[PDB]
Amino acid sequence: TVQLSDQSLRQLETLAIHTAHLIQPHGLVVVLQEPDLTISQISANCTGILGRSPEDLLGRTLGEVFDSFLTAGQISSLNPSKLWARVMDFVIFDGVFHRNSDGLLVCELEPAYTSDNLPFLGFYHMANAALNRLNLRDFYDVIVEEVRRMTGFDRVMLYRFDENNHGDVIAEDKRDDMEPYLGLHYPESDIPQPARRLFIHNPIRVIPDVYGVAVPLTPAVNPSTNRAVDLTESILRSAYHCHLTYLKNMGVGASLTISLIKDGHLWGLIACHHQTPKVIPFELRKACEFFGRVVFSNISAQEDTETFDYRVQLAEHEAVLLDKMTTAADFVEGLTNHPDRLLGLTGSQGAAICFGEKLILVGETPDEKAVQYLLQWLENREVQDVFFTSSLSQIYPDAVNFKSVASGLLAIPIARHNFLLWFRPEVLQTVNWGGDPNHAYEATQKIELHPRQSFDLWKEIVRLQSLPWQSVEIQSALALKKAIVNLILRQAEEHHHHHH
Amino acid sequence: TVQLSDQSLRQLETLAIHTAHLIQPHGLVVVLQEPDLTISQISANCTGILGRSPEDLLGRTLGEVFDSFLTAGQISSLNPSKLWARVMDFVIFDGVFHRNSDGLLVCELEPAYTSDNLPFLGFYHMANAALNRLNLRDFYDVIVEEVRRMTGFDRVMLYRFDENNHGDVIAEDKRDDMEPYLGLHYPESDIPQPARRLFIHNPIRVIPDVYGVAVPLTPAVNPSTNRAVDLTESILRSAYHCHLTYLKNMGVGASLTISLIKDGHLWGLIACHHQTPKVIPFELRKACEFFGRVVFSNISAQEDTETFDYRVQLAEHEAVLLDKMTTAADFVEGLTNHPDRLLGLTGSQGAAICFGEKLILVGETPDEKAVQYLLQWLENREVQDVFFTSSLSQIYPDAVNFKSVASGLLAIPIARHNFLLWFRPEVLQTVNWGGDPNHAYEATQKIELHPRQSFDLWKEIVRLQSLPWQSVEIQSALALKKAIVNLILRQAEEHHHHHH
Ligand SMILES: *[C@H](C)[C@H]1/C(=C/c2[nH]c(/C=C3N=C(/C=C4\NC(=O)C(CC)=C4C)C(C)=C\3CCC(=O)O)c(CCC(=O)O)c2C)NC(=O)[C@@H]1C
Ligand SMILES: *[C@H](C)[C@H]1/C(=C/c2[nH]c(/C=C3N=C(/C=C4\NC(=O)C(CC)=C4C)C(C)=C\3CCC(=O)O)c(CCC(=O)O)c2C)NC(=O)[C@@H]1C
Repeated sequence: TVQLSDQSLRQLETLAIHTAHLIQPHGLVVVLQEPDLTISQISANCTGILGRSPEDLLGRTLGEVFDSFLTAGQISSLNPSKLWARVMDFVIFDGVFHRNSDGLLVCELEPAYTSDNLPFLGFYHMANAALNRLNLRDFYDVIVEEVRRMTGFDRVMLYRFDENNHGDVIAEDKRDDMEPYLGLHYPESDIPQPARRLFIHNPIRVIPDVYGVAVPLTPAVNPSTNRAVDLTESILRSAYHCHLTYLKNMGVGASLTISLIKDGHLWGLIACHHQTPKVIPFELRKACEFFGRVVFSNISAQEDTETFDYRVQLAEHEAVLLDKMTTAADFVEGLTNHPDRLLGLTGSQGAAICFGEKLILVGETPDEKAVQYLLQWLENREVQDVFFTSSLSQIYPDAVNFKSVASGLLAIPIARHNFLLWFRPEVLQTVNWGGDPNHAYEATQKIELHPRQSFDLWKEIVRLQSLPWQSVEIQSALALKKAIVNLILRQAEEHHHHHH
Repeated sequence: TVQLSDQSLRQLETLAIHTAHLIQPHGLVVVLQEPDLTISQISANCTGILGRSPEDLLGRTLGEVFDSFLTAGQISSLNPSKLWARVMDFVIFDGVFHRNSDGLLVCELEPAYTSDNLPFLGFYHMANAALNRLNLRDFYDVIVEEVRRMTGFDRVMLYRFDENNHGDVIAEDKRDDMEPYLGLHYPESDIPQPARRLFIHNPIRVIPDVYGVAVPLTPAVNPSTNRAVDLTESILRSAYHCHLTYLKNMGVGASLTISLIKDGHLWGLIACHHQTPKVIPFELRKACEFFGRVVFSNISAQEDTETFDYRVQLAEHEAVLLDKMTTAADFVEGLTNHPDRLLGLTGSQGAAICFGEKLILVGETPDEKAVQYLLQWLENREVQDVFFTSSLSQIYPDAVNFKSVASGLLAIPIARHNFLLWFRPEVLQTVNWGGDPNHAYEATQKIELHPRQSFDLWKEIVRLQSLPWQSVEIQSALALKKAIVNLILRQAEEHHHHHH
């Protein structure tokens, strides 16, 4: 169980979903050798929809298997383009070209339905009206609602990954008869690393039919490159079976997933579900993204500005401390006479200054002997860099007896034996999981992972834990350490004299 | 002259400013072998400031040449750190570590002045107040003013690269006695490609003394890697001499340059100049960037939203056309009865529909025979993709006689012989250059480039040229072509029947 859990986690992080050679059944995939546009490989479903199989096809080229009206960046202008064939029966595709990271042309023919197109005044009309009409919550809700408006989906949500790559549904529009996922929290193993890295490279993933059986590329390997073909940028690649199994027991027949990138990292996803299978054409997908992205630009801007705002809060405290410190006598005197500021510097409720032989406690701290034993623990463990923890109990067992006052500890050293300590109380935090995280998935045994069946609200109460240490707060704490080091250095050179 | 101009341009794009091995004189550079932190190479200026040269130093390690209070991502926590040495004389540095793209540790010791620090309430106090107190112009001016406030610089500007990588000073704060550069336009050769690619990787470049003579790394090559060391991420690397020569005749003794990135491309620069040499410490630099970046996040958001807004303008036109087209008889009938919409679709003043045997002109066009000869020119040149030009004169010489009505031409083909054309009139555009662009630089001859001496306003009048074709307008034009192709395809399958 514990061992099975362990390597099953290691199996998730390493999955090769991109080197899988199976395509969704509704559309055709071909990989083109050139200059010529010869068909080296093709999906097996061509038999059922074209009529000419990997007998008649393969190396007969795109030229005249299809009709229409090795290149380079011209692919962009070709995306999408109408390709059609007559086989007695008239099929019309919208083809989308791309080149792999390996550097070979894949063409993905989706059945085109749009001979007649669009809602009133385009896919954008209503959505733009809402965006202009203007807080972060407003942005969150506009995405999911106006995307659900454009699309016709049973459920549309905004899924935001946290610092541990878990995720939360932070916004949702849905039919009123469906049970809400708003505010549910999900394990990181649901969207494992290989799936997340895909969304840095592939901004859209659509699955019009979950129950559709994936057909294999023939041959499974590329004849030229001597490898499986990388379908990371692939529209028609079939999602890993486990994820399909995951969507089935959640009750989803179709999905559209658009990823949101901040500063080149996966911030989150616009996640769309349908109970029934559904056609989401290319132009619609591309529309939902362009909108999603514009609002996200504004989301990114806001959270950036809120981040800068908190940084200046802590910057005021620092300055007040740096001013009162230098100008007063012992720097320790300056720090202690302004508790409010010392505590605010890192968003904490208590602190301790251990310098030379004097030990000063400020605010809500553990009692002196307790902090003094902690300081010895800090010394015994040879802390040189910078130490913080949101749950001191679980690394310092004795800390359980003052978890009320110091479940959190930020500890910064100032040379040998000297420390600055900030303390934080236990704050009970309730997490609302989408299902029991103790069985986030299940492994059978030859390791075989299977997704969980229930996703019903499962309330956790997190204990023996403070608020988490934000990075701006730790940097602030080091800004003080550096200002203190500045003063020791100022003294040092005040006692230095030149030459003779 | 013309040949000299040509290869001198080719020399600029290929310069290896990053593989130069010369460092600025005020600070020390060392490259550390490890595990050990041995000094493999070091700047020659150590003699003049440490007292121990590449005799006493080299392989004596950072350990005890310096005092303080091969790693990995711990470099971040070490940046910056106080390093000091006593050599009878007490020097105090602020060291900043980084690892190359080649993967080796470079340590850059800047003389530390800040034993006593900061303005009131930190480097941010005033700047944050302005940002919250809230259009793009507002953002532009807040950057340059509040940066000039924080810094004490003689001139601070916002430099924005255009589509051709030329640039414009779009915002500026300066002493009132200095001649303004606001609104001046500069050649792309001033910030050549190698300099631009540097700012994707290195967000800050500071030169506290332009006149300071660069000292060489000894040895010039790294002994382990067998190459010159890549100083792209280097603080203390000396800017290429030509750029220093460029700053001298502009009258700049010191500069600080912070780059602004949108969606992973170089949008622009916060460019700071001082007439006199100036010390800009690390913490100040890092402050100016963090602020600059926060406001830029809001800039990026705004221009993104203005981009989306124009896209919806054109999206309305398209929809109106797609609606009136299909439902009416000949699609050409629908398009022609709504000239306003057809012209607005691509922001143009006239158009022509050439389909089958009928040729319809709309709005301000060249006369029929002229457009008909143009259509033959379009046919004779075998246009298959999509053709546009902001100056039709210079590719179609005869177009000079109707430059008043069609200096600009967007031309989209709909299968064989059929075209959609949009026309745009000559609009006189005046460019205000910072100096005569005809002598943007000068080459002597063994090619030796030298920067220009004058940067005084040089007014250009651009002729025979329309407004430039934006990408949203071209895509819009193709959205119509695709909707027309949809209708031909709809007919095609309306005449198709199944089986027997
Ligand atoms: C299989 C045993 C394990 C597993 C693997 C896995 N997951 C994915 C992909 C996704 N998971 C999500 C998750 C959600 N979307 C939601 O709307 C919600 C809550 C309502 C959740 C939790 C998403 C969005 C994706 C990808 C986007 C998409 O729809 O495709 C993959 C992807 C594989 C691929 O080939 O693309 C894999 C292999 N998931 C599990 O739960 C098991 C632990
Ligand atoms: C030399 C013959 C050619 C040349 C080379 C060159 N330029 C640069 C770097 C920069 N150029 C700019 C330009 C401006 N900054 C401004 O404020 C203004 C107007 C007021 C201009 C035009 C900038 C900002 C930089 C870099 C930033 C910095 O300050 O360092 C390089 C860089 C080399 C390096 O090693 O970093 C080189 C080689 N410039 C010319 O004009 C000649 C054509």
